[PDB]
Amino acid sequence: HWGYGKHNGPEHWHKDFPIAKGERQSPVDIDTHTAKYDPSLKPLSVSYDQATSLRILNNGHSFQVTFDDSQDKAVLKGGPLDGTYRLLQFHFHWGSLDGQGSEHTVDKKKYAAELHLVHWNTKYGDVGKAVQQPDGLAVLGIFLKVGSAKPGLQKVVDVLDSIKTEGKSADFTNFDPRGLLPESLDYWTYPGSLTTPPLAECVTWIVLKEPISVSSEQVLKFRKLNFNGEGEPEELMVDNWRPAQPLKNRQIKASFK
Ligand SMILES: Cc1cc(C)cc(NC(=O)NCCS(=O)(=O)Nc2ccc(S(N)(=O)=O)cc2)c1
Ligand SMILES: [Zn+2]
Repeated sequence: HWGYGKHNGPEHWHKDFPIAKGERQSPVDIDTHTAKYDPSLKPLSVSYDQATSLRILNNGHSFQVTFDDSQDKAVLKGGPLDGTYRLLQFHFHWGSLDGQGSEHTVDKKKYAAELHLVHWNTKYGDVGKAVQQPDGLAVLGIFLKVGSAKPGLQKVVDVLDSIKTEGKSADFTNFDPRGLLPESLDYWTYPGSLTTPPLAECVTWIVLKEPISVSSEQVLKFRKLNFNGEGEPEELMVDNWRPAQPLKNRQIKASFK
Protein backbone atom coordinates (compact mmCIF):
# COMPACT_ATOMS: atom_id res chain seq x y z
CA HIS A 1 0.00 0.00 0.00
CA TRP A 2 1.11 3.51 -0.81
CA GLY A 3 2.91 6.05 1.28
CA TYR A 4 5.88 8.40 1.39
CA GLY A 5 8.77 6.04 2.11
CA LYS A 6 11.64 4.94 -0.12
CA HIS A 7 9.80 1.83 -1.27
CA ASN A 8 6.19 3.07 -1.48
CA GLY A 9 6.52 6.83 -2.08
CA PRO A 10 5.52 9.12 -4.96
CA GLU A 11 7.99 7.55 -7.43
CA HIS A 12 6.11 4.22 -7.03
CA TRP A 13 2.51 5.43 -7.23
CA HIS A 14 2.22 5.12 -11.01
CA LYS A 15 2.38 1.31 -10.80
CA ASP A 16 -1.02 1.14 -9.07
CA PHE A 17 -2.29 4.53 -10.36
CA PRO A 18 -0.97 5.04 -13.90
CA ILE A 19 -2.64 8.46 -14.07
CA ALA A 20 0.31 9.59 -11.89
CA LYS A 21 2.03 10.21 -15.24
CA GLY A 22 -1.02 11.99 -16.64
CA GLU A 23 -1.52 15.29 -18.43
CA ARG A 24 -2.86 17.33 -15.48
CA GLN A 25 -1.13 16.10 -12.31
CA SER A 26 -0.64 18.11 -9.12
CA PRO A 27 1.15 19.71 -7.38
CA VAL A 28 3.13 21.99 -9.74
CA ASP A 29 5.69 24.72 -9.37
CA ILE A 30 4.09 28.15 -9.71
CA ASP A 31 6.43 30.30 -11.81
CA THR A 32 5.29 33.81 -10.83
CA HIS A 33 6.89 35.26 -13.96
CA THR A 34 4.92 32.97 -16.29
CA ALA A 35 1.51 32.96 -14.58
CA LYS A 36 -0.65 35.48 -16.41
CA TYR A 37 -2.94 37.96 -14.70
CA ASP A 38 -6.48 37.16 -15.86
CA PRO A 39 -8.89 40.09 -15.37
CA SER A 40 -11.83 37.91 -16.24
CA LEU A 41 -11.34 36.02 -12.99
CA LYS A 42 -13.74 36.95 -10.18
CA PRO A 43 -13.08 37.31 -6.52
CA LEU A 44 -13.34 34.10 -4.64
CA SER A 45 -16.34 33.65 -2.37
CA VAL A 46 -15.50 31.71 0.79
CA SER A 47 -18.76 31.32 2.75
CA TYR A 48 -17.83 29.35 5.87
CA ASP A 49 -20.10 31.05 8.43
CA GLN A 50 -22.37 27.97 8.75
CA ALA A 51 -19.60 25.34 8.68
CA THR A 52 -20.27 22.20 10.77
CA SER A 53 -17.11 20.27 11.61
CA LEU A 54 -17.60 16.65 12.70
CA ARG A 55 -14.42 14.71 13.50
CA ILE A 56 -10.62 14.85 13.29
CA LEU A 57 -8.80 11.80 12.05
CA ASN A 58 -5.42 10.23 11.40
CA ASN A 59 -5.74 8.34 8.15
CA GLY A 60 -2.17 7.08 7.89
CA HIS A 61 -1.35 9.69 5.25
CA SER A 62 -2.23 12.91 7.04
CA PHE A 63 -4.81 14.16 9.55
CA GLN A 64 -8.15 15.45 8.47
CA VAL A 65 -11.05 17.42 9.89
CA THR A 66 -14.32 16.43 8.26
CA PHE A 67 -17.44 18.52 7.77
CA ASP A 68 -21.15 17.94 7.24
CA ASP A 69 -21.60 18.33 3.54
CA SER A 70 -25.24 17.21 3.35
CA GLN A 71 -26.33 20.85 2.81
CA ASP A 72 -24.79 24.06 1.48
CA LYS A 73 -23.31 25.13 4.82
CA ALA A 74 -19.66 25.93 4.02
CA VAL A 75 -19.22 26.60 0.31
CA LEU A 76 -16.59 27.93 -2.08
CA LYS A 77 -17.83 29.88 -5.08
CA GLY A 78 -16.68 32.45 -7.60
CA GLY A 79 -13.08 32.80 -8.67
CA PRO A 80 -12.60 30.45 -11.62
CA LEU A 81 -15.46 28.23 -10.44
CA ASP A 82 -18.87 27.62 -12.01
CA GLY A 83 -21.46 26.67 -9.46
CA THR A 84 -21.24 25.85 -5.78
CA TYR A 85 -18.64 23.67 -4.11
CA ARG A 86 -19.21 22.25 -0.57
CA LEU A 87 -16.42 21.87 1.97
CA LEU A 88 -15.82 18.14 2.72
CA GLN A 89 -12.64 18.14 4.77
CA PHE A 90 -9.32 19.84 5.27
CA HIS A 91 -5.90 18.31 5.91
CA PHE A 92 -2.25 19.30 5.71
CA HIS A 93 1.06 18.24 4.15
CA TRP A 94 4.24 19.04 6.05
CA GLY A 95 7.95 18.46 6.31
CA SER A 96 10.54 17.10 8.70
CA LEU A 97 12.30 20.50 8.55
CA ASP A 98 10.94 24.00 8.02
CA GLY A 99 12.52 24.23 4.55
CA GLN A 100 10.22 21.63 3.01
CA GLY A 101 6.72 20.27 3.33
CA SER A 102 4.52 22.10 0.87
CA GLU A 103 3.28 20.40 -2.28
CA HIS A 104 3.00 23.40 -4.55
CA THR A 105 6.09 25.54 -4.77
CA VAL A 106 6.43 29.19 -5.75
CA ASP A 107 9.41 29.95 -8.00
CA LYS A 108 10.76 26.61 -6.65
CA LYS A 109 10.38 27.86 -3.02
CA LYS A 110 9.13 25.14 -0.64
CA TYR A 111 7.04 26.18 2.36
CA ALA A 112 7.02 24.39 5.71
CA ALA A 113 3.53 22.97 5.11
CA GLU A 114 0.42 23.35 2.98
CA LEU A 115 -3.25 23.35 3.95
CA HIS A 116 -5.84 21.85 1.59
CA LEU A 117 -9.53 22.74 2.04
CA VAL A 118 -11.30 20.17 -0.15
CA HIS A 119 -14.62 21.09 -1.84
CA TRP A 120 -16.88 19.22 -4.28
CA ASN A 121 -19.21 20.47 -7.01
CA THR A 122 -22.82 20.07 -5.89
CA LYS A 123 -24.09 19.51 -9.42
CA TYR A 124 -22.63 15.98 -9.16
CA GLY A 125 -24.55 15.10 -5.97
CA ASP A 126 -21.87 13.32 -3.93
CA VAL A 127 -18.10 13.34 -3.64
CA GLY A 128 -17.70 9.97 -5.29
CA LYS A 129 -19.43 11.11 -8.46
CA ALA A 130 -17.53 14.42 -8.38
CA VAL A 131 -14.10 12.71 -8.41
CA GLN A 132 -14.97 11.22 -11.82
CA GLN A 133 -15.49 14.66 -13.40
CA PRO A 134 -12.86 17.13 -14.68
CA ASP A 135 -14.56 19.94 -12.71
CA GLY A 136 -15.65 17.82 -9.78
CA LEU A 137 -13.52 19.24 -6.98
CA ALA A 138 -12.01 22.57 -5.99
CA VAL A 139 -9.12 22.51 -3.51
CA LEU A 140 -8.11 25.74 -1.78
CA GLY A 141 -4.40 25.55 -0.99
CA ILE A 142 -2.80 27.74 1.67
CA PHE A 143 0.92 27.82 2.40
CA LEU A 144 2.26 27.72 5.96
CA LYS A 145 5.50 29.38 6.99
CA VAL A 146 7.05 29.23 10.44
CA GLY A 147 6.89 32.45 12.43
CA SER A 148 4.15 33.80 14.68
CA ALA A 149 1.55 31.36 15.95
CA LYS A 150 -1.78 31.05 14.13
CA PRO A 151 -4.43 31.27 16.89
CA GLY A 152 -7.12 29.67 14.73
CA LEU A 153 -4.92 26.58 14.35
CA GLN A 154 -4.33 25.97 18.04
CA LYS A 155 -7.51 23.98 18.68
CA VAL A 156 -6.33 21.55 15.98
CA VAL A 157 -2.88 21.31 17.33
CA ASP A 158 -4.02 20.58 20.92
CA VAL A 159 -6.00 17.44 19.96
CA LEU A 160 -3.28 15.74 17.88
CA ASP A 161 -2.05 13.88 20.98
CA SER A 162 -5.36 12.01 20.83
CA ILE A 163 -5.05 10.70 17.23
CA LYS A 164 -1.36 9.87 17.20
CA THR A 165 -1.65 6.69 15.07
CA GLU A 166 -3.58 5.75 11.93
CA GLY A 167 -7.24 4.90 12.42
CA LYS A 168 -7.71 7.08 15.50
CA SER A 169 -10.38 9.77 15.39
CA ALA A 170 -11.94 12.21 17.83
CA ASP A 171 -14.93 14.49 18.07
CA PHE A 172 -13.97 17.85 16.67
CA THR A 173 -17.19 19.86 16.47
CA ASN A 174 -17.62 23.65 16.41
CA PHE A 175 -14.31 24.33 14.66
CA ASP A 176 -14.28 27.49 12.54
CA PRO A 177 -12.14 27.05 9.38
CA ARG A 178 -12.21 30.82 8.82
CA GLY A 179 -9.47 30.98 11.47
CA LEU A 180 -7.06 29.31 9.05
CA LEU A 181 -7.35 31.92 6.21
CA PRO A 182 -4.80 34.67 5.48
CA GLU A 183 -5.93 38.25 5.01
CA SER A 184 -5.78 38.29 1.21
CA LEU A 185 -7.69 35.99 -1.13
CA ASP A 186 -5.40 36.73 -4.10
CA TYR A 187 -4.80 33.38 -5.79
CA TRP A 188 -3.31 31.39 -8.63
CA THR A 189 -5.44 28.79 -10.39
CA TYR A 190 -4.90 25.87 -12.65
CA PRO A 191 -6.49 22.58 -13.56
CA GLY A 192 -4.98 19.58 -11.75
CA SER A 193 -5.43 16.43 -9.74
CA LEU A 194 -5.63 14.92 -6.29
CA THR A 195 -2.08 14.82 -4.90
CA THR A 196 -2.65 11.43 -3.24
CA PRO A 197 -4.01 8.20 -4.75
CA PRO A 198 -6.17 7.82 -6.75
CA LEU A 199 -4.57 11.02 -8.18
CA ALA A 200 -7.80 11.64 -10.12
CA GLU A 201 -7.66 14.56 -12.55
CA CYS A 202 -10.74 16.25 -11.15
CA VAL A 203 -9.48 19.35 -9.30
CA THR A 204 -9.64 23.05 -10.00
CA TRP A 205 -6.75 24.26 -7.87
CA ILE A 206 -6.96 27.63 -6.18
CA VAL A 207 -3.66 28.42 -4.42
CA LEU A 208 -3.54 31.53 -2.24
CA LYS A 209 -0.63 33.93 -2.68
CA GLU A 210 -0.37 34.94 0.98
CA PRO A 211 0.87 32.23 3.36
CA ILE A 212 -0.32 31.97 6.94
CA SER A 213 2.30 31.96 9.68
CA VAL A 214 2.32 29.17 12.27
CA SER A 215 4.64 28.81 15.23
CA SER A 216 7.49 26.34 15.52
CA GLU A 217 5.62 24.76 18.46
CA GLN A 218 2.53 24.28 16.29
CA VAL A 219 4.35 22.57 13.44
CA LEU A 220 6.38 20.45 15.89
CA LYS A 221 3.04 19.05 17.01
CA PHE A 222 2.30 17.93 13.40
CA ARG A 223 5.64 16.11 13.35
CA LYS A 224 4.82 13.99 16.42
CA LEU A 225 2.01 12.17 14.60
CA ASN A 226 2.66 8.67 13.24
CA PHE A 227 2.09 6.98 9.88
CA ASN A 228 1.75 3.62 11.65
CA GLY A 229 -1.16 2.27 13.62
CA GLU A 230 -1.03 1.64 17.34
CA GLY A 231 1.27 -1.22 18.26
CA GLU A 232 3.41 -0.96 15.10
CA PRO A 233 6.98 0.32 14.71
CA GLU A 234 6.83 4.09 15.14
CA GLU A 235 7.41 6.01 11.91
CA LEU A 236 6.89 9.74 12.34
CA MET A 237 4.32 11.30 10.00
CA VAL A 238 6.67 13.78 8.30
CA ASP A 239 7.37 14.68 4.67
CA ASN A 240 3.91 13.57 3.54
CA TRP A 241 4.11 15.74 0.43
CA ARG A 242 4.17 14.92 -3.28
CA PRO A 243 6.79 16.88 -5.26
CA ALA A 244 5.99 19.17 -8.18
CA GLN A 245 4.79 17.42 -11.35
CA PRO A 246 5.24 18.40 -15.02
CA LEU A 247 3.07 21.36 -15.99
CA LYS A 248 2.68 20.05 -19.58
CA ASN A 249 -0.09 21.78 -21.58
CA ARG A 250 -1.41 23.92 -18.77
CA GLN A 251 -1.37 27.61 -17.95
CA ILE A 252 -1.52 29.02 -14.44
CA LYS A 253 -3.63 32.15 -14.11
CA ALA A 254 -3.32 34.81 -11.41
CA SER A 255 -6.19 36.79 -9.93
CA PHE A 256 -3.90 39.71 -9.20
CA LYS A 257 -1.37 42.02 -10.75
C1 LIG B 1 -17.00 9.71 3.45
C2 LIG B 1 -16.33 11.01 3.86
C3 LIG B 1 -17.05 12.02 4.47
C4 LIG B 1 -16.42 13.20 4.83
C5 LIG B 1 -17.19 14.33 5.50
C6 LIG B 1 -15.07 13.37 4.58
C7 LIG B 1 -14.35 12.34 3.98
N1 LIG B 1 -12.95 12.56 3.72
C8 LIG B 1 -12.55 12.49 2.34
O1 LIG B 1 -13.37 12.23 1.54
N2 LIG B 1 -11.16 12.71 1.95
C9 LIG B 1 -10.68 12.65 0.59
C10 LIG B 1 -11.79 12.83 -0.46
S1 LIG B 1 -11.04 12.31 -2.00
O2 LIG B 1 -11.34 13.28 -3.09
O3 LIG B 1 -11.61 11.04 -2.51
N3 LIG B 1 -9.37 12.16 -1.65
C11 LIG B 1 -8.49 13.32 -1.77
C12 LIG B 1 -8.96 14.59 -1.50
C13 LIG B 1 -8.09 15.67 -1.60
C14 LIG B 1 -6.75 15.41 -1.96
S2 LIG B 1 -5.55 16.73 -2.13
N4 LIG B 1 -4.14 16.30 -1.29
O4 LIG B 1 -5.24 16.91 -3.56
O5 LIG B 1 -6.14 17.99 -1.60
C15 LIG B 1 -6.30 14.12 -2.22
C16 LIG B 1 -7.19 13.10 -2.10
C17 LIG B 1 -14.97 11.16 3.61
ZN1 LIG C 1 -3.72 17.53 0.17
